[PDB]
Amino acid sequence: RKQKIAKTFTVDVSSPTENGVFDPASYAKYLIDHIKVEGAVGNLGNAVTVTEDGTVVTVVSTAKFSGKYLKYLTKKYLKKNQLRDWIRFVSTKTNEYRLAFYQVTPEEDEEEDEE
Amino acid sequence: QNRAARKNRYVERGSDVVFGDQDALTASTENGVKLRQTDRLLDGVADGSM
Amino acid sequence: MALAISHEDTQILLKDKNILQESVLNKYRTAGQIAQTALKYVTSLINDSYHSKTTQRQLTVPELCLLTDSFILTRLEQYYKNKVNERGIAIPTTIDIDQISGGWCPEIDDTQNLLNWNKGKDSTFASSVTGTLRPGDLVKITLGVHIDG
Amino acid sequence: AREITDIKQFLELTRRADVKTATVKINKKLNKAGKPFRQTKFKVRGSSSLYTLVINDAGKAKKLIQSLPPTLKVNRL
Amino acid sequence: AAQKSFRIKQKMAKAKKQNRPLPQWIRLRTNNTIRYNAKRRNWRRTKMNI
RNA sequence: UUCAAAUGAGAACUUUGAAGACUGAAGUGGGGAAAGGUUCCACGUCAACAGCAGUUGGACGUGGGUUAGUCGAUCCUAAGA
RNA sequence: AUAUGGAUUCUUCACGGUAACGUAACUGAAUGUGGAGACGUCGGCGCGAGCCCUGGGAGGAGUUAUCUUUUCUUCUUAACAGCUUAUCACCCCGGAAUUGGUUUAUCCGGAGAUGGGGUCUUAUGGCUGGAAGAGGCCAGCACCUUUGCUGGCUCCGGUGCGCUUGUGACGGCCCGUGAAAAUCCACAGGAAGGAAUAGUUUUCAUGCCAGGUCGUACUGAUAACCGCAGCAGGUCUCCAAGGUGAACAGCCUCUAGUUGAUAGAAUAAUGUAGAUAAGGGAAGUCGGCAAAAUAGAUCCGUAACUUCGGGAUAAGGAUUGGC
RNA sequence: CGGACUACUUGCGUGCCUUGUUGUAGACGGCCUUGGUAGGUCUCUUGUAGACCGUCGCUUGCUACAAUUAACGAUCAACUU
Ligand SMILES: [Mg+2]
Ligand SMILES: [Mg+2]
Ligand SMILES: [Mg+2]
Ligand SMILES: [Mg+2]
Ligand SMILES: [Mg+2]
Ligand SMILES: [Mg+2]
Ligand SMILES: [Mg+2]
Ligand SMILES: [Mg+2]
Ligand SMILES: [Mg+2]
Ligand SMILES: [Mg+2]
Ligand SMILES: [Mg+2]
Ligand SMILES: [Mg+2]
Ligand SMILES: [Mg+2]
Ligand SMILES: [Mg+2]
Ligand SMILES: [Mg+2]
Ligand SMILES: [Mg+2]
Ligand SMILES: [Mg+2]
Ligand SMILES: [Mg+2]
Ligand SMILES: [Mg+2]
Ligand SMILES: [Mg+2]
Ligand SMILES: [Mg+2]
Ligand SMILES: [Mg+2]
Ligand SMILES: [Mg+2]
Ligand SMILES: [Mg+2]
Ligand SMILES: [Mg+2]
Ligand SMILES: [Mg+2]
Ligand SMILES: [Mg+2]
Ligand SMILES: [Mg+2]
Ligand SMILES: [Mg+2]
Ligand SMILES: [Mg+2]
Ligand SMILES: [Mg+2]
Ligand SMILES: [Mg+2]
Repeated sequence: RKQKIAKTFTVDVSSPTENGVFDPASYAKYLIDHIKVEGAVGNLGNAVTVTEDGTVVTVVSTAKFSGKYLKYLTKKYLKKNQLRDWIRFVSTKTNEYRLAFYQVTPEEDEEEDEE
Repeated sequence: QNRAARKNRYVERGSDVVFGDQDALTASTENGVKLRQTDRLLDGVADGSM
Repeated sequence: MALAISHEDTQILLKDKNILQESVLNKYRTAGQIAQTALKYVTSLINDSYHSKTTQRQLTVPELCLLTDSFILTRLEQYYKNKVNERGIAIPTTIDIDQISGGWCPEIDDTQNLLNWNKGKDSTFASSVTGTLRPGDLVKITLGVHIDG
Repeated sequence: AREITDIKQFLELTRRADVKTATVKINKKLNKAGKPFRQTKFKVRGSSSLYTLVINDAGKAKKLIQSLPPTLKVNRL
Repeated sequence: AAQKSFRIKQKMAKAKKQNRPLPQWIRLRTNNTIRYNAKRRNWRRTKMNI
């Protein structure tokens, strides 16, 4: 009954924050006030803790916190800020994730030696 | 986007010099057959007038 | 992020060429010098093999074409690297005998095929059939070198 | 396809003079509970059957590989 | 019938080799009265009767 | 059944995309036995045929394609000849 | 075809178990027996497989106005080989009424039950080898060319009058008792040969060589077959998801497939295919023709007559949702 | 005097990976062998550390408690009325 394992989850936000369309402080605050634990919001009584260093958002949990739930909450935040259709949430290796841009083709850029 | 536009630039080749605005240099082949393919309808006639 | 790339499939000719400034003349002069040296080399091989005939077997037409082309590529390999896009042989080495006016450059794997295909004919084409020259022949040597067009 | 237990049987089988090929396959898996570990399978090709010797303890695998005959065309992975 | 005999397959092979229009060099002959193949066969038009 | 583009001299009917529907696993799905015999597939291509049309086709012209010691026949006997 | 290894023997042609029988082998001619091939249909019951349903985790996709730790999808394992695994059946000990054991279904026992200990067929399942190296799901790079590469993950469970199918042990039915031959094996027999420098073994293991002829594409039908046709006709069979529901009924959906059948505009009469109608209720007609009315399930109740088995869902009545 | 051309040929800076070798790492039956940890329990924030229980532990000699012997009490999963 002493299986109090402390799972860790890492999300890399560095590419959209460096390109200037994301905000990891607001993303972390969204996580603190929307993570559900035992069916209720704001019940984060030392069960999970999420921290933000400006490039990597880290969740450390000892409750029911699979990576599907983190993907679900991040997609909900991107929809709320209208960044769905532009940013996706992908897994690099196990429990390390990152925000990526969808594929975009460039413009023409051939008017009077513009490129 | 300016970086990607600078990367996808142009470069032209001698094939685009000498073969741009050019058709194929081979015949029509009105039955649409290959080079070593038989044409039993038109083998015996060897000029287009006939 | 990095955006994308494409294939684009269409283009046309470009500008500012065939004006004959110093770089164009340098390319023309380099191609001319390589061609002159190659002609001198193949002439010396024909003279060494047929007009001295020291002790051993003589060279044939496919071997002469192969050695001349490899000498051309070996000399051209150290000129105008990573500054022009295209180099190499413009006209391959052709050695013609009397009636043949153009287009004789047989490969090195076709000597037995030439013998088998012409077994039955007479001796009027025997220099081109076997590859060895005999006295009384006009031998035409043609080659060509290009640098960036 | 046959499974061999005796290592002396494996050596007298790989010295049969009608074999030509043997492969060593390394695959990494998990124990009963805790840890990963390497496992080496030795597959010698006969004329009618393929013989496999499975070594779990990776210490003596290197000794078998060193003491294998010098004529077979041994294939890694 | 996808499991046939050699006799049936032999007659099918002859009927396949007979299915051609007229060669065009035959029309150019001196006093030629053959203008078309009057014994042409088609699979949906008329049956072979084994 | 509808919209746009492409092709083409020409598009209610061809191709792709966007939509709306139907068969509903005792199917308008996936295989075979009798029978047919090249209809399969590619390239070219519209005089006749497809009871309107046609740039399309099971049409017209030229080719390609069916690989067995183990699947069948071949062997055995039945009613019978 | 053949060569080795092993096995056998100077007690010439093997040993071990009380036994049922066991094993890597363990001579066996003529002749004669035995088995397999080799078999109906229906009923319930047991087990196996595939499908269906379902819980954690690791990936991918969608929805997000508000809500949804959410909805969908991927997580697989062939023939063959080794070890093991069973209802039935059999062997040994023992001796049974206060009769016991026992199936859903009543059969078995001094011709030896219950009980204790064992042997066997391998249907079928498990674990290994085959085999992760395959296949699947994702993330990337050069993304220059009709050219080339590298990474991860592929893991653990649950349930059942479920569905389809294979199989076992039983049971019912008959004035019906539900093919044959090729082929293969075994037994009885004791001919003949054989061990000492050896014979038998290719029924034990390994090694060597060969396997001819003909068919094989596609449709199998509202367009590939037959009806004179690209004809609403005819023509043998296998696989078979979710919901509702007794249900392979009808109705809606997933996988796969199709969107074919001359079109455009209007809305006269008469038609074809359907519908509703006040008051009356067969007055209509040769004739209640046609339509209406009834209808599933639960509970109560049910006459004459009868070949006693039926008639019978007779007739008649009270009900049915959601939480 | 000559360079249009890289090639025409140091070191030694900054780094990539195989690293060859230790530094680091030392990831684990080794039984060198005492009161038990998921043992029954308790001060000990659990559990350890300590003990108590005098001996737990699937188990067994050791004989015993409605012995779950009149079974009243604690242990997981379908849809029928
Ligand atoms: Mg006839
Ligand atoms: Mg239409
Ligand atoms: Mg319908
Ligand atoms: Mg429908
Ligand atoms: Mg069915
Ligand atoms: Mg076709
Ligand atoms: Mg075509
Ligand atoms: Mg027409
Ligand atoms: Mg027309
Ligand atoms: Mg055709
Ligand atoms: Mg023995
Ligand atoms: Mg049955
Ligand atoms: Mg199979
Ligand atoms: Mg098989
Ligand atoms: Mg059936
Ligand atoms: Mg037998
Ligand atoms: Mg085939
Ligand atoms: Mg086929
Ligand atoms: Mg087919
Ligand atoms: Mg069918
Ligand atoms: Mg069909
Ligand atoms: Mg029909
Ligand atoms: Mg017909
Ligand atoms: Mg019809
Ligand atoms: Mg139901
Ligand atoms: Mg239904
Ligand atoms: Mg009325
Ligand atoms: Mg009346
Ligand atoms: Mg009346
Ligand atoms: Mg009247
Ligand atoms: Mg009526
Ligand atoms: Mg009555």
